[PDB]
Parts: sequence; structure tokens; C-alpha cells
Amino acid sequence: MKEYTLDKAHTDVGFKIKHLQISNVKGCFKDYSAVIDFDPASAEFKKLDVTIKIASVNTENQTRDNHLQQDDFFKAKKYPDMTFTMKKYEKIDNEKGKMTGTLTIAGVSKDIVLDAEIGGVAKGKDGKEKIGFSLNGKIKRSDFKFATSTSTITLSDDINLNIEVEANEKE
Amino acid sequence: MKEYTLDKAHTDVGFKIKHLQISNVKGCFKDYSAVIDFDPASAEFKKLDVTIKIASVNTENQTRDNHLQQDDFFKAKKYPDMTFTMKKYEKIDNEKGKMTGTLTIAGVSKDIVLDAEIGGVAKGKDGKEKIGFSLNGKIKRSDFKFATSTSTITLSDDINLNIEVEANEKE
Amino acid sequence: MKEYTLDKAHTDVGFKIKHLQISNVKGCFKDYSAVIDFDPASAEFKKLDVTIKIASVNTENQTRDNHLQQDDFFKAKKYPDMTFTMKKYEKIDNEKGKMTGTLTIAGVSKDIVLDAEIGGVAKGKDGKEKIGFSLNGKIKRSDFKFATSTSTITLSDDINLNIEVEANEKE
Amino acid sequence: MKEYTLDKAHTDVGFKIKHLQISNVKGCFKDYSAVIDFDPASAEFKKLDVTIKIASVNTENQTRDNHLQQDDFFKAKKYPDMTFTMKKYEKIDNEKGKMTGTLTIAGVSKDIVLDAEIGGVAKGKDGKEKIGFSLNGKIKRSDFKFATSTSTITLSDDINLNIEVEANEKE
Repeated sequence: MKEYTLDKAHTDVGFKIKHLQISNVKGCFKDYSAVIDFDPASAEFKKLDVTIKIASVNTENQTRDNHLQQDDFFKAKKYPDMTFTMKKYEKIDNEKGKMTGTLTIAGVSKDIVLDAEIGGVAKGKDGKEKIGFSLNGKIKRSDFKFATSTSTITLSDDINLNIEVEANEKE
Repeated sequence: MKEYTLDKAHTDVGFKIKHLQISNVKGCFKDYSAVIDFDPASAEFKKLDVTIKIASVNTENQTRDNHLQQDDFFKAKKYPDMTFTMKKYEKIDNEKGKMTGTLTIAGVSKDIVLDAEIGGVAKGKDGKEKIGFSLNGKIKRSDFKFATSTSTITLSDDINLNIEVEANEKE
Repeated sequence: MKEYTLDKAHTDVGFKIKHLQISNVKGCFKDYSAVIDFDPASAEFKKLDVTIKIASVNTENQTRDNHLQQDDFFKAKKYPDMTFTMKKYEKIDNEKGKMTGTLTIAGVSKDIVLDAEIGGVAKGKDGKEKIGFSLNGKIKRSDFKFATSTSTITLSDDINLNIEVEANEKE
Repeated sequence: MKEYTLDKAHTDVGFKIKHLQISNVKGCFKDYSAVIDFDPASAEFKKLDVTIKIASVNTENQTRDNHLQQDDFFKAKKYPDMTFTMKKYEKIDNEKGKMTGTLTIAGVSKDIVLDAEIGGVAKGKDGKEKIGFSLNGKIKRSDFKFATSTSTITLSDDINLNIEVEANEKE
């Protein structure tokens, strides 16, 4: 038997433990087109049709973006774009309305409601019209059978849409 | 009715989605004492008694460390230290054995098994003895009623102990 | 050395593995009062004030119900009731409107929006009025600092309100 | 305007909220073979070779069992069986030892340690030998690239092996 004394400098009294953390992935799309018909006299949308190129996704992370294009997500080779088509605008007041339309994600189509909030209807620098509005609403991955492989535990069934638009008159 | 054209520069076609991520918290304790009796002739531990000052925890994050001291964790005001006392060393060979002892976390005591791995038994620079060994084992929070408030979902019931020791002879 | 043969009848080649499962807790309250002012001429609510006795919760499970009354939930000893007070009804059409009001959970008050859906405005068996409507909306535990101890991982930050009302005229 | 009174009998003041629950899946295999060489004189295993038919899995649930056979699990069409081959038995005492062997799950092989606990070495009813022992140990899905598609969040990386054997001498 012999007696020893730690050397605290080359000793580590260590432990490892596993925890879960919840976090929001924030994303946008760099490339999309839209057609916008709005009547400032009555604060009503008449047509809103948007096409978004899945390819142009950006979640501030290059390898996740690529991953989004694959089978277990967007399948961007087969379905390069997502579309929204307005079917009904129901005015609440001049700042607010309920927009109903058809969202199409990888060939699957559902009717969704977005909350329109009109934040500013002006004549511009030059005297041609501008508008600023937001569209907000929650959609369910399950409704669109999006990422069906991924559990609703790992990744939320709920996606929150925040469309912020500034826009100028045509011709 | 009027027609508009997005201004892509002040437009954001955005989304937010919630996901879970698993991660290991790695930690050590800066301040502990130990008594170590080991026989290099037979590669057997004779006594191993460790006291660890909960206060000296370090998980590379100052506010989590403080939080560990509180009611829902260590209760370091009431129970400032954790103790390990060896009860039995069962040799497997000269590199390996099973250590049994009593771990005490905030006044609750359980007998645990650690895997002893002896990685090097030498005479030092000066001709006095040194040893290097590790102790590894998994304990369950539930066995010690540690952090009973915190779900075994958020934070793992399993804690992995990695004690890495270098040590020098006495007097 | 000796050779053996399993006895399959008293042998178990076993394993245990831990998984997560997501589930909806559905609940109602057995005891509540309300005041309801509605104009069938215009399909508008004029007053809607509801008080709910926390004590009367029912999630089809007796010990969870009790648990809901405690500090980490409702604190029903201190705050026996939750209240909703309508502040604004904004008509969309005769079947649909947006209701705004003040919800109060254990002394904390936030303004919420419910989606009113009027499903049937009749004169009854006896020739006195009836109405049937629903109120639906999502509130966040965090907005009300409800169950702050419980992680948004274990238990969803989002609660979905489904109020289904059938109701008869007064006097 | 008109005043109404709830009809509590056809009114539901309801809510829905999502929570996580952790649970152990317990399982065994109905069909396996083994070869067992054990020396009661010295309480040492000499050979332990087990083959398990993946097809014979039973987790007390018929549709989960089928699911286990598929690509995201066992791939039982391609890899119908799992094998264990003892490489080393290291005696601790007559009741206890450390078993080392090669586990093979769907063509991927890793060396694992099981804790042998010998609970009873007798001569039987008839005067021929019997033994009862257990083998226990934890393996990691990740080490075997098992169910790589399934997150370590939904389903634990750790599987706990409990082999309980009763067995009788040969010829």
C-alpha cells in the first residue's frame, strides 16, 4: 500500500449530461414573384398571387438550406416552387382583414387564412402609389404532409408565416 | 383597384419554426479533496475518499453555475459538498477493476460502481511514485432525487462521471 | 468445461429503450358563469363576460386535476377563478367575427382574440330565442406567466381554446 | 340587442394542450439459438454464441413489431438475424464477471461488454447440471448506425440489454 496526493493541475473531476433545448428557426426566401391588386379607396385586396422558388431558401446556414431541398423536405428537383393564390379578402376595417387562399407545397394544396395588417397607404416621393402590409398566419406541416418522416416532436407541426411587403405602383 | 410590384429590397417572405436540439453539458469541479491509497505491487485501491465543493462547479457558463447552487439543483447553502467513499475494489486485471462506493449528493446516499482503468504506474522524475487512472460510470438523478422538479425529458436522468486523476506519492 | 442448452421457456432475450410521445390533453371546466348580449338583427355581440371556477377543471383524470390547482399551475387557493371580458366585436360576416377581450389567469391579464363562428340563430320550441356559437383561439402560457416552472418543451407554450356555446333568451 | 343565458348541458368551455411523455419500450425475441460452454468448477464462461431472428421481435404491439422489420430499423429482409459472439470472459468473483463480445446488428459489428451475474449453479431434479445467469449492458444505436433516420431525441440512443437465461446440460 502507498499514499498519494492528487495533482489538481492534471486532474479533472468531470461529468456529462444530456439536455434538450427548444429554438426557433427563422427563414426567408431570396427569390419569389408576386402579383398585387389593391384598392386604396376601399382598403381591399383584389388579387394576390405569389410564387416562391424553394431553391432560394435561407435559414442563415448553408448546409441546412441544401438539406431542405431533399426528399425529407421540399423535393425541389420535382417541386421547385411554392405558390399562394388569394381566393377571398374579407375586410375587417381599413387596417385589418382576413385573407383566404390556396397554398401549394410540393404539389399538395390547402386553403389557408392569413391576417392582413395594412400598415401604410401613401403617394410616393414621385407622386406614384405605395403600400406596406403584412400577412401572418400559422400552417400545419401535417395538413400539407410536409416532412412526414420528421416527428412532430423534433420539429414543430406549426409553421408561422410572416410576409412583410413594401410595394410600388406599376408601369 | 390598382396594381403594385413588390420592392424586393424592403420585402421579407418569412417563416419561423420550432425545433428541439439535444446537447451534452460537460462540467467539472474546480475544488475537491481526496485521499488515495493504492498498492502498485498488486494494482489494487485500498482507500478512495473524495469530497467535492458543489460551489466550485464549472459548466463553462457563469449564470448556469449559479443556478446549480439553488433549490431545484444542489442546495449548496444547506449541502455545500458531495462525497464519495470507496467500499470495495474488485480487481479485474492490472489495468482494470470495478470500484464500489457511496456517493452522497445533497444528503442522499447511494452505492455506485465506477470502472477503474489504471493508465500508468511509474516512479517519477525524482524517483518518488506516480499513478494515473480514470473512474467512469453512469448515475441516475432519480436514484438521488436530484433536481426532481426538472423532467427526465428536458434533462437526462443519466449523468456520466468521468474522473481523470494524475497523482504523486505523499510526504 | 460443460455444455448447456437454453430452456427457452424460462429464458428471456430482452431489451428496454426510451422514447418520447406527444399527446393532446383535452379539458373543460364543469363550473363557469357568463353574461351574453347578442343582436340577431345584425349578428353582433354586445357584451360577453365569462367567469370560470378553476376548481371545476376536468382533464378526465382525478390526480392531474388536483395538481392543476397547485403553485406550479393555477394557485386556486389564491386565484380561484379565471375571467374573460369582451372589449370589441369586429363583424366579418353573419357567420364569423373577431372577438377581442381581456383574459385573466391567476391575476395576470392579457388581451386576446377569439374567432367567433355563429352556427345558428333560431326561435326555439316555445318561440323564445336561441343561439349557438363557437369561440376559438390560441393563447401562450408565456404571455400569462402560467406554469413558468414547466418547460415549453415538456408542455406546449400554446393552449387552444375551444368554447362551444348553446344558449337561450332571458326572463 | 338581446340577453341570453348559457345552457350548461350543451355548452363546453374547452381547451387542448400538447405535452411530451417519456416511456420505456420493453421487448424480447421469441426465436433465437445459443451455444453455451460454462465451467462450474471455476465459474467461467468458455464460449457464448447467440443468434437471434429479428423476425421474432415482440414489443407487445403487432404493428410496431412489423415496423421494426423495415428500412428505418432492422431491414430483416436483407439482415434476418442478429448475432453475439463471446470473445473474453473476465471473472470478478463466482457470482459476477465482465463478458466481452461482438454484437452484429444488420451487418454492423461492434465489441460490447455485458455484466454477467451468475444466479445459481445446481445439479437438477434428475442429477444433470443446470445454471441460471443474467447478462446486462447498455449499447448505443449510434455505434451500430441503427435507425439513423430516427432522432436521438424521439428514441433514445441507449438500448439496455437484459438477457435472462436458465439452461440445462447437453446430450
